[PDB]
Amino acid sequence: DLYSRYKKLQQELEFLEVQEEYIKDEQKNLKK
Amino acid sequence: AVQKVVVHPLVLLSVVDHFNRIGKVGNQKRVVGVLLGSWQKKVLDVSNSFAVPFDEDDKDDSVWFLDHDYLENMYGMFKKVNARERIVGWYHTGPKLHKNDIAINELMKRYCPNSVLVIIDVKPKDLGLPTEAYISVEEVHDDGTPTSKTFEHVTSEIGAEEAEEVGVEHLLRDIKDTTVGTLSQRITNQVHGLKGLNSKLLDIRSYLEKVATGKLPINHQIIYQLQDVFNLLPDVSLQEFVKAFYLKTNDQMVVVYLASLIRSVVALHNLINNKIANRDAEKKEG
Amino acid sequence: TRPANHRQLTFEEIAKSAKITVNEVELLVMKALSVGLVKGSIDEVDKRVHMTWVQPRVLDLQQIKGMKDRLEFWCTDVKSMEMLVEHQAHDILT
Amino acid sequence: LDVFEKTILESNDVPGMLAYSLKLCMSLMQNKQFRNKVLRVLVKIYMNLEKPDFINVCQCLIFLDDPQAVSDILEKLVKEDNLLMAYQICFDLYESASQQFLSSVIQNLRTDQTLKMIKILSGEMAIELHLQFLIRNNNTDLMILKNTKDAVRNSVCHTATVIANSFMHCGTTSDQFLRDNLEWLARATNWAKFTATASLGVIHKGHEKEALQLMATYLPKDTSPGSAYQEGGGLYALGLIHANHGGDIIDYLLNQLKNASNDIVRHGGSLGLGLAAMGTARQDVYDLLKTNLYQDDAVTGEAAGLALGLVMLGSKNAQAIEDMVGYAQETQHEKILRGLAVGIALVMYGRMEEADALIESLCRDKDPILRRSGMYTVAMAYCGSGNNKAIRRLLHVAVSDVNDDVRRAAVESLGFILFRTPEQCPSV
Amino acid sequence: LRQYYLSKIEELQLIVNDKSQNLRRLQAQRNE
Amino acid sequence: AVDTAEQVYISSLALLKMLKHGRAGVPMEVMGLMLGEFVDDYTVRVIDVFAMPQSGTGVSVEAVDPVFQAKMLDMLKQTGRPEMVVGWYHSHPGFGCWLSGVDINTQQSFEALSERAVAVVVDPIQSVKGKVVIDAFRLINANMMVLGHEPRQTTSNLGHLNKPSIQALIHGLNRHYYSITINYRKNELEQKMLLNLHKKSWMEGLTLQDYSEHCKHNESVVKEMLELAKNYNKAVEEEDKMTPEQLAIKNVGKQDPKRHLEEHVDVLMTSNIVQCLAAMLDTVVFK
Repeated sequence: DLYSRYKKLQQELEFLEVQEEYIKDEQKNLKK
Repeated sequence: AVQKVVVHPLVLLSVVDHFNRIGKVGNQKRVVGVLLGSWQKKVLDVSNSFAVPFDEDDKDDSVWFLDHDYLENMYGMFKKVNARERIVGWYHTGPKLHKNDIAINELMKRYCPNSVLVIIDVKPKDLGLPTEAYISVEEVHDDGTPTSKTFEHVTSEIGAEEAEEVGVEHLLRDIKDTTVGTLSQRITNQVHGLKGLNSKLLDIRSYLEKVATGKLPINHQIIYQLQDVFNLLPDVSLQEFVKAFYLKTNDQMVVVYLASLIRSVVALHNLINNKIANRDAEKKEG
Repeated sequence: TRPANHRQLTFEEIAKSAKITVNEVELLVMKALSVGLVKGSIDEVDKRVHMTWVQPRVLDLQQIKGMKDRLEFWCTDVKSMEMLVEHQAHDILT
Repeated sequence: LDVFEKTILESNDVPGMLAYSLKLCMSLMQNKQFRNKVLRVLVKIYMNLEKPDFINVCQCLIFLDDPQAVSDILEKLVKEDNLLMAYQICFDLYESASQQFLSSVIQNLRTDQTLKMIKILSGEMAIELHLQFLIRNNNTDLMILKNTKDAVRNSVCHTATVIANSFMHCGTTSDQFLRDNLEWLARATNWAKFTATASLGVIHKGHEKEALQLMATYLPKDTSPGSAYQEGGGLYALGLIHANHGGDIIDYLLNQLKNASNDIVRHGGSLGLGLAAMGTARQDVYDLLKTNLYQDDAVTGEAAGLALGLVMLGSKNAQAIEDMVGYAQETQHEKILRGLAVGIALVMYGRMEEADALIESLCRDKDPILRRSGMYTVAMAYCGSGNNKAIRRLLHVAVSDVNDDVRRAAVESLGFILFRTPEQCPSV
Repeated sequence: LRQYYLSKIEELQLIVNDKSQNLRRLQAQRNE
Repeated sequence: AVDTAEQVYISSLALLKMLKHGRAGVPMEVMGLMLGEFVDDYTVRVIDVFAMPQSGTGVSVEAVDPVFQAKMLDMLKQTGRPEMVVGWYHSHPGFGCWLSGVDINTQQSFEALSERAVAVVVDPIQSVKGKVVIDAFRLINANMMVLGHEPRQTTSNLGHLNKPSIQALIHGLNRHYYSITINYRKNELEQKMLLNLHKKSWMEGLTLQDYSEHCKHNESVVKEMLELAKNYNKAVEEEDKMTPEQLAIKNVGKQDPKRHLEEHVDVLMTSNIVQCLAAMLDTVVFK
C-alpha cells in the first residue's frame, strides 16, 4: 500500500497550496 | 483668461448617452451639445447640459447646421426650470479637434462672449483623463498672416458635489477599488504616468518623423519651440547633484529604518501577549 | 555648436572667434545679457562664462534627423524602465 | 511502459493483485496521453490471457473510445456462440457509455444478434425491467401527503406542492394520489398549471407503452380548454416522458412546432424538443430551435437557449458557440440571457483544456449573466477530474467578486468538480 | 530501493504537516 | 392577467439626476417624471428622467402649468430617443421611504393611463456614499385581497435579494401596493467611461512634492513619535494585573499609546518609500 501512501501525500501537498492561495485572496479582499 | 474649468460628473455622463442616442451608424457622428454652468470666479464650473441637432458630411467641411431655435427654446425652458445656470459653451464628441469647429464657436459666441469647448472622449481607448477644454484667442504671427483663430488649451478636471459623489460611488460597485490601500495606488499612479509619458513621446516621434521624411511641410515653429525641451534634462552624472542626492537619500533611509525598528517591537509585543494569554488560558482549561 | 556637455566657453576662444581684445570680452557678453538671447553668467577668477540657455534658431533636415534620433534614445528608456517597475511588483500594484 | 507490461505479466496472481493496477492507475492520473498509453496495455493482458474475462473490458474500452476494438471482440464473440458472455457487454455499454458512442458503434456491429442489436440500441426491455421493478417493488406513502395537505396558501404550498408530490412518485406510473381530487388541482393563475401539467411526465418515466393516448385527455388539439397553458404543459410532459429517447416523439415534436403558435405552448414544445434530443446534434432540431432564438422574445430565451445547449451537448461545434456567444451580447432582455447562460455552458461537457479559450474569452466579459455562464462552463469543462487549476480559478474569481449575482452560483460550481472524491470537499 | 520509497514520503509528510500547521493561523484570522 | 417576477432597470444618468434633484430641494418634496419604455411584459426600463417647475407647501408639492410638460416631451422627440412617460418620482427626506396618503392618491391617476406605472421614492438624507436608498412601488388593487397579487412563478422578488423594512410595513408595504426589485444595466460605452474619472495625467504621477516640506514633515512626525513612545513605555510597564475586560474600560478615556504607533509607521513608510521611488524614476527616466 506504499504507492497509495505516496500519491495521497503528493495529492494533499499540492492541494494544500490551493487552500493557502484562496485564503490569502479572501483575507485581502475582506479588508476592503 | 479663464484659468481652469471644473466638470461635474452629471456632464460627461450625459454626453455618453447622447452618443448612444443617435450614434447607431457610429462612423463620423460628431455629437454636439450645449453646456450650462456659472463663472462664479475666474475659475469655472459646469453642471448641466442639453442637446442640439447636428448633421455634416464626411468631406465638404463647410456644410453644417447649429439650430438657433432649439437653442433659444430649450434655453428658455431650462430658465423656466433653473434660473441660476447660464450657457458657457459646447461639447463635441470628436476624438480630435476638427477644422470647422471654429466656425461653430464663432457662430455661438453671440450667446456667450467666451465660449469654451470641451472635447470629450466617448471611447477613450487611450489611457488618461478625458474632457479637455479649449478657448479661442488671437495668435498673430510674424509669418504674414494678420490673425487666425486656432484655440488653446485650458486646464480641466472632474470635480464633485456632495450628492453626485454618492451616486458615482454607489454606481462604482462593479469595480474593485484599491484607493483605500496606500503604498500600492501611488505605484499604479507612477506606472500610469510612465505610460502617459510614453504615449505622448510616441505621438511626438510619429509627427516629427512624418514631417521629417518628405511628407508634410516643415512647420517653422514647433521645431524650435521643442528645441528648448532638449536644452533641459540636466546631467545626472554631475558631481554636486549626486552629492546632494545621496545626502537626501540617507536622510529618508533614517526614517524608514526607525519605522522598521518601531514596528518590530510592536509585533514582538503582540506575539508574547498572545503566547502568555494563550498558555495561561490552556493551563486553566486543561 | 557644442552639445551642452561642456557648455562653458573660455574667454580665449571668444576673443579668437570674435577677433576682439582680451579686456573687451565681458561687456560684449553683458550686451548679450542686456538683450535676452543669452542667459548665462560670468566667473572672473577662472575667466570662464558659464552657459545656461540659448535662444532657439532655425533648423534643417539633418538636424531634424539628429533630433529624432535623440528623441528615440529618450523614448526607449521610458518603456525599458517601466518594465523594471512592472516586472518587480506584481501583487502590490495588482 | 516498456518493463511495466513484463512486470504485470511476471508470474503473480491473475485476480485483483493484477486487477488493482487498472483502478489505482485510473483514479490517480496526470493527463490524457499517458492515461491512454497505460490503458492500451490493459486490454492486451485482459485479452491474450488464456481466460479473457469479457465483462471487465467495457470500462477499459469506454475510455479507449474505440469502435473497431468493440467490433473486433463482438466479431470474435458472435462466431464463438456463447450468448452467456455475449449480451452482457451490450447491456454494459447501455448502462455506462455515452449515447453518441452507442449510436456510432451500432452500424459497426450491425453491417440471435438482431434482438441483441435491438437490446443495445433501444433499451426498451431494460427500461421495461426498470419500470416493472418500480411498479411491483413499490412502497409509496400517502399519509405524509395528507400531512402536507394542511399547508394552504396561494403560494407554492398549494400550487407547487404537485412537483413535491411528483418526486415521491417519480417513474412509478401511479398518479392515484393525484387524481384523488380535482378541486385541489385548480388553485393557480396560469403558471403553476404548467407544473401541474408537467408533473404527469415524471410519473410515467420510460412509458413507451403508454403513448400519446396517455395524455390525450389533455392535448392541444383534443379538448382545447379556455387556458392554453394546459396545452403548453402537455407537450412539455410528453417531452419529459422520453428522456434521451428521440425516436417517434422527436419527429412529432419537430412537426408540432413547425406550425406553432404564441410562445406559451412554444415554451413547453421547445423544452420537450430539447430534453428528448440531448447529445444527438440533429441539424433540424438545431435550426428549428435557432428560429426560436431569433424570434427575439423575452419568454422564449429560456425556451430556446437550453434546447440549443442540450442538442449540442459537448459537441463543441464552432457554429453553435460562436452564434450563441455573439447573440448573448446585444439582446437587451433578461430571460434570454438567463436561459442562454446554462445553454452556452452546456456546449462544453468535460473537454478539459479544449474548453480553455472560451472561458478566458467569457469569464472576463462585463455581463454578469455571462460571468455566471463562465462559472458553469468552469464547472462543466473540468467535471470529474478535479485539478487545482480549475479549482483555483473557480474559487478565486468569484469569492472576491464585486457582484453578488455570480457568487451564489460560484461555489455551487464546486460540487461538480469534486464528486469523484468527496472525502475532503466539506473540509474546504 | 524500497527505503528510498519510504524516505521520500517521509519528506513529503513533513512538508504536508508544516503547511497544515501554517494554514490554521490564516483560518483563525479569516474567522476573526 | 398576471403580475410576473418583475424588474426595473434604471440608467446611470437617471440615478445621478434623481439624487441631485432630491438634494437640491432637501427640506421639502421635489417632483419629477420618468422617461422610459416597456421592453417586455416582464421588465420595465427607465432610460431618462427630467424635472418640472413645481409649487411647494409645508406638507404638499403641486405642479404648475403643464404646457411645460407637453412641449418638453414634444421637443425631446426631436433630439434622439422618443420615449414615453412610464412613471413619476418624488422625494421623502428623513421619512420612512414609503407611499403616504396623498402619494397614493395620484398613483391611481397615473395608473389609469397605463397599467405598468411605477412610482419611485428616493431619499438624499439617509443615503450615504456607499449606498443610495431607493425604492420602486407598484399600486395593487385594494378590492382584491382574497386572491394572489403576484403568483411568484419564481423566487426573484421575494425575501430573496432584499427584505421588506419595518417603516414601509407600517405605512403600507404589502398593503395597497407592493415593491419591485431594482437592478442597474450598464452599456459598454458608459461602462468603460465610468471607471475612469478619478485619475490624472502624467504630471501628477511623476512629481516630487518638495524636499523642505518633506524634511519638516518627517521631523514633526518623529518628534511626536518620541513622546508617544515615551507614553508607550509607561503603558506597557504598568499593565495592571486585572484582565483587559476592565482594562478596556479604563482605556475608554483619553488614553492613546499602542494605537497611534502603527498609524505613524504607516504614514512614515508610505510617504517615504513612494517619494524615494519617484526620485529614482525621475532621475533615470529623463537623463
